[PDB]
Amino acid sequence: TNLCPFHEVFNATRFASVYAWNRTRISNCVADYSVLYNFAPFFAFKCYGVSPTKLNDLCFTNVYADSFVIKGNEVSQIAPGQTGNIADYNYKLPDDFTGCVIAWNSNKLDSKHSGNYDYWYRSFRKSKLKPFERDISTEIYQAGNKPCKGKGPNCYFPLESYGFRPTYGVGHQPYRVVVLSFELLHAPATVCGP
Amino acid sequence: STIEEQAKTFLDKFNHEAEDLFYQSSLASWNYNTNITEENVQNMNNAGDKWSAFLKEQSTLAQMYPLQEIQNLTVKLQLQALQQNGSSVLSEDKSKRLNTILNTMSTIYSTGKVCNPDNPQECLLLEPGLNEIMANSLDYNERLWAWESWRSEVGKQLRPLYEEYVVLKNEMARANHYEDYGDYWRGDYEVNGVDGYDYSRGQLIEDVEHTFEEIKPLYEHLHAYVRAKLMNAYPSYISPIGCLPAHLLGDMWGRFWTNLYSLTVPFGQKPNIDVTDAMVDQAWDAQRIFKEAEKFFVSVGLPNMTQGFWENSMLTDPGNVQKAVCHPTAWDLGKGDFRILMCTKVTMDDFLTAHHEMGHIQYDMAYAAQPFLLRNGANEGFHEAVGEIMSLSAATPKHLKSIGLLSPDFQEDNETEINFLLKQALTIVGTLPFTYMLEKWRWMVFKGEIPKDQWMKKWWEMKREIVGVVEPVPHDETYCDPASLFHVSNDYSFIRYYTRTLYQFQFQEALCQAAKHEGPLHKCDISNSTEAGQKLFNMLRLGKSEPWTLALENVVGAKNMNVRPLLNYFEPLFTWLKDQNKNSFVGWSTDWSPYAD
Ligand SMILES: *[C@@H]1O[C@H](CO)[C@@H](O)[C@H](O)[C@H]1NC(C)=O
Ligand SMILES: *[C@@H]1O[C@H](CO)[C@@H](O)[C@H](O)[C@H]1NC(C)=O
Ligand SMILES: *[C@@H]1O[C@H](CO)[C@@H](O)[C@H](O)[C@H]1NC(C)=O
Ligand SMILES: *[C@@H]1O[C@H](CO)[C@@H](O)[C@H](O)[C@H]1NC(C)=O
Ligand SMILES: *[C@@H]1O[C@H](CO)[C@@H](O)[C@H](O)[C@H]1NC(C)=O
Ligand SMILES: *[C@@H]1O[C@H](CO)[C@@H](O)[C@H](O)[C@H]1NC(C)=O
Ligand SMILES: [Cl-]
Ligand SMILES: [Zn+2]
Repeated sequence: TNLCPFHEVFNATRFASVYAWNRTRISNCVADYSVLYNFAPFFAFKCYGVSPTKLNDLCFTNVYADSFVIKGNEVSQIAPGQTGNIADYNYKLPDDFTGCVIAWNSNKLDSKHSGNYDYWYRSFRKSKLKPFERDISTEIYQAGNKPCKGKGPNCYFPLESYGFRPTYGVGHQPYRVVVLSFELLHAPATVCGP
Repeated sequence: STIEEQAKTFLDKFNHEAEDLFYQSSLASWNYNTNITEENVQNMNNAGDKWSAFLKEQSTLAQMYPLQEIQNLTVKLQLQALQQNGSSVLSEDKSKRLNTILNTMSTIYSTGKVCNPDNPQECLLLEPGLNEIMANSLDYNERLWAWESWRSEVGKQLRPLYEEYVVLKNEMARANHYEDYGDYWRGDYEVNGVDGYDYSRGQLIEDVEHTFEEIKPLYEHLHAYVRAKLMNAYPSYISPIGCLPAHLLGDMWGRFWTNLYSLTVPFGQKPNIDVTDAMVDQAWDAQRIFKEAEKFFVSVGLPNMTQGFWENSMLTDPGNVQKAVCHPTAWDLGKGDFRILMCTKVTMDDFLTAHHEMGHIQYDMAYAAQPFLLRNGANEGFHEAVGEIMSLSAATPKHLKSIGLLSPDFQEDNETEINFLLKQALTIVGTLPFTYMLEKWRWMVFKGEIPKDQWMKKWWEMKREIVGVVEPVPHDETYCDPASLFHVSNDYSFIRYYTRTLYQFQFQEALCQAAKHEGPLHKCDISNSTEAGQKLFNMLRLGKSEPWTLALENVVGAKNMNVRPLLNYFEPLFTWLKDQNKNSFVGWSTDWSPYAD
């Protein structure tokens, strides 16, 4: 019938960096959910408004899938109402979230010896991130009352790389996160299960 | 816009480029020690040097942010840790000279060799040769020869080097706004800017003097007992009212008296506790030892150990194909990598050492949430005390009876606990006067209170006054006996052991009160007690983000060192001792010397 790209987003080869999270807008689908459980023993299947065990029989308009890679400690920050490094400058969920995140441990694919400095995250920003807004700009961060002209004493580069190594604790381990956000609006709906 | 926000941002950059460089360095050190090769030495070097360069540039920036315009205490502490420029204030040539002096002193101590006159080619190292020569042999002359040869062969070499080391360290300390190097060492126990919780650097000297004045009666009773036993073993070489010769203390420098147990046992017929028979009966190994100790730590409420600890840390001798140095250490590589390196054998001593090392690991895991600069013990004495209270609890007969190592038909008597307490006093009490002696001499030699021409005269005089130990042969000013110790010649503060000895018993009493323990303190155990573990974690989680006085009060309810727990621990031993010493003379005289004829 109408297969869904959920398998595609869940099984990509490189999940994007958290500061440049990859968002896809599923619109035309049958919304099968039997294939969701068998991907991996997910570390956090926390759902925020829809019956997690029985997600069928509910029809929405669009389904947005956002792919990250974040530390284990920062997975708890991906929730409607948390504050911190990631949830203020990288990825902020709306207060009225409808959908749920799916985070699983990926250390055999997202970490190498001598560090895997291919995943970044923003730590300095002049303003907190508003919901579902991404800022990939790498402009220098002026932290002092002086016009800055590059990296120096009181002027820092915003992005800080994720050092991932196969020999780190569970909380500093590379965790792949796929956030599913459902929007419902008065419009011809297509994505939902029978 | 303000200095506080700039400091916050700066410390974030540091707290995140620092974790990476410390891992890449700690990992290099770990895989060098676990696998000694030359490629591994070269890796360790590059990584450590990158670490040091990072710390120096970050220190120039931290110097930039003034400390008088900061309200947050945590940021103040982090910057004060960063702003400490150390020896970089000292000029480049003098810094090179100081580094060369330190390296030469450490090297001379490391390869020290003494050759007997019977064979010039036959010489023995301090470790493990002279240690077993003078720590097991009961001959007076051989012990004297080992002591005198080691001192006359390393102290004479180390004297001018120690003079230059003192001079340049004093210059560096005076350049860093300290009165002398001893003040720099005492700067760790210094906390300022808190109402009622401040601790000046001279307050440490005053406190240690008061605690030693309190400790002295127990030590002198123990010394009288030990002198009586040795005089029984050495009939014509020790005066009943004199002082013990420095080489008759069971160790190279007299630091520990544990080797006197065979000579000074209270009751020689009572079997001593030993679970090694049960270890070889039940075929225990390193994995079982560490699993049992982990289960003990869980019983008090502290969490499990990370899976990475079991996966990669080596707990056993890795054959002979690759050599590994395995002095028992607890590595906190950072970012969650907590590992342990020690060669475990089936022995009760290794069992208690595993308990101590995993107590260290528990401490490291507790404050993992603190920023990088504050991920350490509150002072230099907390880590060892926290590690050692676990070994104290793990050696109790109730604990070993619960595990099944001791048969339940074991008979616990007063003589057995007297023997245990005497062994503890030999190990624990016997080193407090020596530690205080050594640190006091180092303070008074760094401060310029004693002239160079009387380094040794004053040293021996105040050793006979404090420890009650005289030299077997007169020494001129050419010798450098204090420099012959490992810690003195490698620039290590020594009062950390004194403070650890006090803090460990303070913590033990505080925890045993919370474990609703009944009876003597030396029998107490904290296993199967969630309240005691919660109380200990309440201080362990702090790290050094708060003054060590507050961390100490959070457990014991006091803001300073007190000695009453130490005597409360040794009360039965103290009573037995002072009952035995009724026919012996306590105290000592400083006039008597072995060579005075
Ligand atoms: C992703 O797909 C490849 C082949 O298409 C397969 O080998 C792999 O197991 C899949 N990964 C997961 C997590 O299902
Ligand atoms: C997600 O990654 C793919 C792979 O390069 C890319 O083509 C796509 O544009 C990304 N989605 C975004 C940036 O929204
Ligand atoms: C120790 O290091 C050497 C050199 O890198 C290596 O050849 C050897 O396999 C290592 N031993 C191990 C990994 O047990
Ligand atoms: C210092 O700053 C930290 C984080 O900004 C904050 O949690 C702490 O409460 C501050 N200290 C004081 C004394 O306000
Ligand atoms: C982890 O801690 C729990 C709680 O006490 C315990 O039941 C479990 O056995 C521990 N894990 C292991 C591998 O022992
Ligand atoms: C601790 O509790 C366990 C389980 O209740 C018990 O088997 C063990 O004997 C107890 N140990 C002590 C010292 O009470
Ligand atoms: Cl000595
Ligand atoms: Zn230790």
